[PDB]
Amino acid sequence: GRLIYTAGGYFRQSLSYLEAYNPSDGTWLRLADLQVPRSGLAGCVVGGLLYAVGGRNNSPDGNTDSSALDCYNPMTNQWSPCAPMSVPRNRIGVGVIDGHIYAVGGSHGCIHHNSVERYEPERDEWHLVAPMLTRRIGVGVAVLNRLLYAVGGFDGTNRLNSAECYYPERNEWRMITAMNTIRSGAGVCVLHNCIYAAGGYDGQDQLNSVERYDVETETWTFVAPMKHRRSALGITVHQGRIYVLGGYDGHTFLDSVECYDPDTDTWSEVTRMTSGRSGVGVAVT
Ligand SMILES: CCn1nnc2c(C)c([C@@H](CC(=O)O)c3cc(C)c4c(c3)CN(C(=O)c3ccccc3)CC4)ccc21
Ligand SMILES: CCn1nnc2c(C)c([C@@H](CC(=O)O)c3cc(C)c4c(c3)CN(C(=O)c3ccccc3)CC4)ccc21
Repeated sequence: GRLIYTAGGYFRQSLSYLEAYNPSDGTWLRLADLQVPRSGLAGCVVGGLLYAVGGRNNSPDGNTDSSALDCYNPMTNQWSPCAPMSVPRNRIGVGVIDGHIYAVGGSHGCIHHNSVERYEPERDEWHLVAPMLTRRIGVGVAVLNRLLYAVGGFDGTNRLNSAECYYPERNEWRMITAMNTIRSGAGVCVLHNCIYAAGGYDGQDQLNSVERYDVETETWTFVAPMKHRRSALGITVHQGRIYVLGGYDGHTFLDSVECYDPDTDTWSEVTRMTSGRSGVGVAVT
């Protein structure tokens, strides 16, 4: 069975946890620790392997934004380092197209990147591609029909309702329809020809609203809100349902996991993580 993996995150410090949840029976497994605890990273899968990308580490000697790429093999339960990105990218978004990892935005200190770079596993090589139109940290990324979408985030001054799409065959970005809501640190994923944006932070509060972009109509419409407001949450899709994991609600680091059913337009709470955390990377394989 496929498992939902959560890597790293934040709870009083950057975290090294790697854990996997099995939807078939509701159980959690603890797996090999990340070599370097990191919050604000992103996860993805290529070839059955989990990659942990970017983020930020806390150490007694100081806090550091990360250019790291590390790969986890579920069959050996081992992490291995990969080539680093061109720049540190904390509060990064990532998506996969044609077995290549795209690292989007994020920050390095005061620098809010608009740059984007692409990793080819077979060559362990990163190279820059065309930059986004907007600098975006805390950006949510998903892939649909071999196009890469960058949704929301923070540009250094404003949290954003804008979104843009990258066309790999043209090496160009173009804006898409803006969301109804300003969101940084939203959960962004793809289900049945729509891009969902769940929760996030607007500069004032963490959100429970959820909206989705239908790729045919190019329109964003609200669906049912999550039971718990949350920003900096993990998200993925498994067997036709969205799972949101953890995050921050302004008062606590959440352990809640909710699952959205599009046919009934309902969220339900399905499990709790073994401890509350925000800023995780999540993927399924
Ligand atoms: C700008 C770059 N960046 N990226 N990520 C950043 C993070 C994770 C922080 C940290 C601090 C740091 O590691 O330095 C951070 C950020 C916030 C917003 C809070 C806490 C810690 C610690 N909190 C608590 O325990 C808490 C929360 C609720 C109730 C009780 C305790 C308070 C909220 C700062 C800067 C970062
Ligand atoms: C404090 C008010 N607040 N609430 N939620 C907040 C969020 C989403 C942000 C954005 C950045 C922004 O809009 O500038 C943001 C976006 C992401 C993806 C991450 C963090 C921060 C920092 N990371 C954390 O684990 C984290 C998040 C919140 C609290 C503690 C740790 C890592 C990941 C800022 C500020 C916010």
